[PDB]
Amino acid sequence: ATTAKQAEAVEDSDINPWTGQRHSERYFKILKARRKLPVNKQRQEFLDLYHNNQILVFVGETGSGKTTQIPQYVLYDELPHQTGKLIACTQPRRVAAMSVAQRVADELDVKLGEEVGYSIRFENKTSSKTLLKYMTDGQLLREAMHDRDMSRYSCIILDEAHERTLATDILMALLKQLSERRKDLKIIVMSATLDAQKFQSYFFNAPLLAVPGRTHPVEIFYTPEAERDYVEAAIRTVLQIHACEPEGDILLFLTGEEEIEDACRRISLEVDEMIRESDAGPMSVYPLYGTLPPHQQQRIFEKAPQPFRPGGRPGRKCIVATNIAETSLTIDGIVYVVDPGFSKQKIYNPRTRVESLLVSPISKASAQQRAGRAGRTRPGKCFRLYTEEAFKKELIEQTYPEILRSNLSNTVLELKKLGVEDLVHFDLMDPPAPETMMRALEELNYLACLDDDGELTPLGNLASEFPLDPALAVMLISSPEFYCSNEILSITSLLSVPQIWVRPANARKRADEMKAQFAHPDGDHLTLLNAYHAYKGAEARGEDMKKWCHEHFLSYRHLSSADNVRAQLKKIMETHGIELVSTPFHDKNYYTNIRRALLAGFFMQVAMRESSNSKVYKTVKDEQLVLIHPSTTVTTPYEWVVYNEFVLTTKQYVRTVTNIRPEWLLEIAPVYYDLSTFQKGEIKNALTRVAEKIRRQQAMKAS
Ligand SMILES: Nc1ncnc2c1ncn2[C@@H]1O[C@H](COP(=O)(O)OP(=O)(O)O)[C@@H](O)[C@H]1O
Ligand code: BEF
Ligand SMILES: [Cl-]
Ligand SMILES: [Cl-]
Ligand SMILES: [Cl-]
Ligand SMILES: [Cl-]
Ligand SMILES: [Mg+2]
Repeated sequence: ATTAKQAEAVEDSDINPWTGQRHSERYFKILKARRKLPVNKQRQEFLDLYHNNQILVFVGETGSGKTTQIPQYVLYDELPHQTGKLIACTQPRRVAAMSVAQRVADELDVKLGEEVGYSIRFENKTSSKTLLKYMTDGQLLREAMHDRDMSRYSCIILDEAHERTLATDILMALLKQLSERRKDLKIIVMSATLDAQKFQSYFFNAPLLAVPGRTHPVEIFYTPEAERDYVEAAIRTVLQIHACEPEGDILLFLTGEEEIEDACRRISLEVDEMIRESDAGPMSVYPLYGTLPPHQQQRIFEKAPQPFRPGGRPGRKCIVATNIAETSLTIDGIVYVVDPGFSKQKIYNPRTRVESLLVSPISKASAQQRAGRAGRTRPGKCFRLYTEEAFKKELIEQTYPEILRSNLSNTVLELKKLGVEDLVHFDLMDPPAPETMMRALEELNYLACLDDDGELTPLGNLASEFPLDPALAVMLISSPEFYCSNEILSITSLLSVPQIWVRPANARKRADEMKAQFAHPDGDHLTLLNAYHAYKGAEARGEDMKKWCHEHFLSYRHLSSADNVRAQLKKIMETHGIELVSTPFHDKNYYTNIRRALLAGFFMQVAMRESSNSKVYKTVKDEQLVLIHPSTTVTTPYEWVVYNEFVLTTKQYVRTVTNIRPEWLLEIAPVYYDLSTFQKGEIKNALTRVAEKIRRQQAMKAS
């Protein structure tokens, strides 16, 4: 009922309608600038759509005014309805939510934390006055876990929806479901780099509002030939920009903390050289990555240094960041973007059930976002450190959905916590294949994380609290019953990261020698345990651990990761009251306890020797024929083994293997190894003979 014209008349008022205070002069300067933005040209057109459709897809160039202006339009449109509900707008990163919340607070001439606020994990900058809240996807999902209808919100705006992250996809599915339940909820989906028709079609053929035009141009430059060392090329480019180009700050995208710190060091040294030798201007260098404290991350916004003298070469700021700065941000002063074209992206190893990070080429959408960090408040330039043909033909359009690159059992437990009942038909934008989902559900049911009705069990609920493959979580939770929760804590942590063994082709012998120091003849899990213990022991002596790992042919990266994970898991166990126990090393049962404890998590990954006449084993699951992997430390594999990994190469192997006793299977997983209903075959026969041996032995003793 209220038009863009009426709203504009209210915005022009001397009085702030939200607070009753006089509007400041800064407010009016900002308003004057705001009304020149592309999106403004279609405000009414937006309102119309917003009025006549529950869900709409909104696309417009980077910097066109989506994130700052659309929620304010909605704000002016919504609150006469007296609903007492909020408008939510989700950003990919916390620094983005905070930054844009401060900006919009400025635009509305209110205090941040009051009428405009933000919500991120560990910090809720909102109050009773809050009408518009910027938050992360994850935060909104965490709220959705306690409020399935999301009753606090009248409108939810999924920003940067092109980022197919786990949180984004799950949110989109939940919201698509909820839109059928709540007709008083509005949903806006927006991005500059979106597959519009895909998203429209997904949201019940929602309408599209497409806004043309850029505030400022961004000139794109490509390299004439490919260059392998992207770090050196990036540093060289930054230095050349500082030496030759006019005033303007630089945003360089790199892939990780260590790389970024090293690059910052090198850049700073070279800059010092240029200064003392060639009258170059000063340049401040800011690292930016996720493990930095958020308020320390906000340091990237401070002003570049002044020139050394009047008429001197410009002072400059250089931000060296991960894709934490790829979207959403307006860093005023930025003129140059340097895009090497790489980022750390999640991969999932289905044989080891391990999620890790791999430096990979970015998508076209990501490149466009990165470039879009410039051309917001002034013209910009983007130096892509790759050829135009490599952009046009080698880069994928959109990054593959994270849900298809993640541990699906984990995701399933999370979805159960979110109130999702039918997972087989859960309408994701890009669902895993029905068989993959069925496999996850099957495994979780056997692990007793889901009951036979498919409902979450207390064990499943507790397991979901751990950043682990659910089998590992169940193993850890169960470990106090085997009197070895410290060792299982360690082993779980190690099994949550990639292989720690390093075996270069030119030094394999030496590698083997070092590995021999940790080798346990009864199990690879125990060898892992030993390696970790040696690592911590060397660390306690105060040794250089990068050096130590290098000389022992162990991965410092993965061991360090596992150590951090262990700390986290320990904290969680202590929070939920799980006992942290160790059996004295010289106890007769010390190793048998641990070997038994493995079966609480891996009773479904067990293999039986076919004959004494051969070295072939058959897996309990799917009856596969395998060999024990030749990298094992198990010198004489038992008739029964537990294994971590199925390996398919020239031959079929099981890798990371520990000797077990068959009676342990019947004791520890009696429901799975229920012989009255177990599959007929040689494995069932062997287990039947084991059970009968135990029975005969007990009947005789009882007599
Ligand atoms: N913190 C800020 N400082 C200065 N100008 C800003 C700031 N945030 C936004 N702007 C101006 O408003 C424009 C729109 O920003 P935004 O709404 O974030 O665009 P989009 O979400 O479409 O990328 C920017 O291009 C810039 O001109
Ligand atoms: F599309 Be914008 F840069 F958030
Ligand atoms: Cl974040
Ligand atoms: Cl967060
Ligand atoms: Cl600094
Ligand atoms: Cl990061
Ligand atoms: Mg935006």
